[PDB]
Amino acid sequence: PNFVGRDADGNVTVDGRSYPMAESVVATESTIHRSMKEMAQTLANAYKTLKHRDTHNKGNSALAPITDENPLIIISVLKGSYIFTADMVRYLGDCGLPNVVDFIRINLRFTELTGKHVLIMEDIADTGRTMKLLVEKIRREYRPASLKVCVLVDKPGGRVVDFKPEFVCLTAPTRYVVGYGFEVNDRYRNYRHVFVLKPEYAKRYPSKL
Amino acid sequence: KPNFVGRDADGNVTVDGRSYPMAESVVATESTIHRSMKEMAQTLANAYKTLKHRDTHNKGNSALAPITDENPLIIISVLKGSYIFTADMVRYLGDCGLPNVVDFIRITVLDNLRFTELTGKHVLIMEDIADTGRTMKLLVEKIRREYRPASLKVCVLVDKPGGRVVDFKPEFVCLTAPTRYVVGYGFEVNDRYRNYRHVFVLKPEYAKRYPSKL
Ligand SMILES: Nc1nc2c(ncn2CCN(/C=C/P(=O)(O)O)CCOCP(=O)(O)O)c(=O)[nH]1
Ligand SMILES: Nc1nc2c(ncn2CCN(/C=C/P(=O)(O)O)CCOCP(=O)(O)O)c(=O)[nH]1
Ligand SMILES: [Mg+2]
Ligand SMILES: [Mg+2]
Ligand SMILES: [Mg+2]
Ligand SMILES: [Mg+2]
Repeated sequence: PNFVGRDADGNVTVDGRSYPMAESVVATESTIHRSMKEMAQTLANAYKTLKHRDTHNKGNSALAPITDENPLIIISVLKGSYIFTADMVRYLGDCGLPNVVDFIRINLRFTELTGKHVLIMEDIADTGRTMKLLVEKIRREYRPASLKVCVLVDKPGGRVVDFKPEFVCLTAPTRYVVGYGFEVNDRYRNYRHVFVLKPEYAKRYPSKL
Repeated sequence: KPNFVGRDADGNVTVDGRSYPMAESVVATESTIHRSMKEMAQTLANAYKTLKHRDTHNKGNSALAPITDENPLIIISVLKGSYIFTADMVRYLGDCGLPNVVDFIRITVLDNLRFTELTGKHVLIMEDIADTGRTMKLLVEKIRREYRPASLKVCVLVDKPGGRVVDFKPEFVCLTAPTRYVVGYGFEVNDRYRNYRHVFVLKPEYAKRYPSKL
């Protein structure tokens, strides 16, 4: 468990390291990983028994269980979800749920999604527009057996369209957060904890990368 | 967390009691992997923390700038096999206090970089493995020609030097592997086993186990 405090200048510290950009801590690494570990069991319990189209043996007409032959299809949204997805699939492996990951940037190279169980792994749902558009696009272009969304952070106070993620690790207020995949022009993406950003830092790096 | 390698009643390799029927042997357990990544982050921090490169945060500045959050180390992560490696390493680099930003490239070039200001920057390629050396040889040449960065270096999780058909030497290597096909921790066969925490040598009987297109 990480120790959260304040340094001599009032900056947020976690495990003795100062974070001058942070207004406060939303969730430390150990809290995030506990939430994701429980979510991995939640995802395993929801999918381990399901069956979907057999593409390993196309000669088999029946529905096949979720195995290494026909794993769960996971769509990971770059770039904000790559660190979240990296830890989740390993926790899913701990829970014995076979899965494969392809990436989308808002494109995939997976093509046999029809009749499959597909799970989207996204960093955050705020207004809901990003995932509302993605689910509609995947459903119309692939028609999976099922399509669900797992987000690391949900902001239900920001929802302005009709979208609700089925699986949520953390619930946050309508504040701009950084760390553990979240960033300000890619800065702070590699931090192990999620912080509320100081508004003074929101426009700190305006130059294009 | 020290891992225990053994065999089950059927003769399959086990790591911490979990059976891996696809594995012929263990190249490196999770603790071995993360120990080398922790030491590599220190090596990378020491090699870059005092260097300077072009200031693109303040375009009105003419002097070279240190590596800061304003002008961080540019990391190019090669999809897909390097994404788990990259996710762990950049967090270890944060532990070492090395500011960095990550963009992704996919090559067979399928997905291009979105970063555009690499000229005169220190750029670090993060790749999962170097086998024949071709993929990285071509990628080093393309980035050098297209951008001319201040420095361009390659950090691989696994080096297989016994497989070289071209002359390529990555500057930083976490682990060395025998000239075998490995799976686990980013490495896969048709995307299977990518999420395993240990690197195994795959059994030859599993080489073409999943031929169907995903
Ligand atoms: N770092 C951070 N980003 C947030 C946050 N909320 C939304 N977003 C936007 C997340 N994403 C922006 C990343 P980009 O590739 O465009 O730079 C867009 C996804 O937004 C979620 P939604 O469509 O509003 O539900 C937040 O709290 N912290
Ligand atoms: N799973 C596995 N793949 C190997 C191996 N060696 C090369 N490769 C090819 C890896 N790469 C593609 C697989 P990924 O999904 O990571 O993008 C190709 C890069 O090959 C390295 P090189 O050009 O031969 O030096 C190996 O031992 N195990
Ligand atoms: Mg992002
Ligand atoms: Mg952003
Ligand atoms: Mg590769
Ligand atoms: Mg930093």
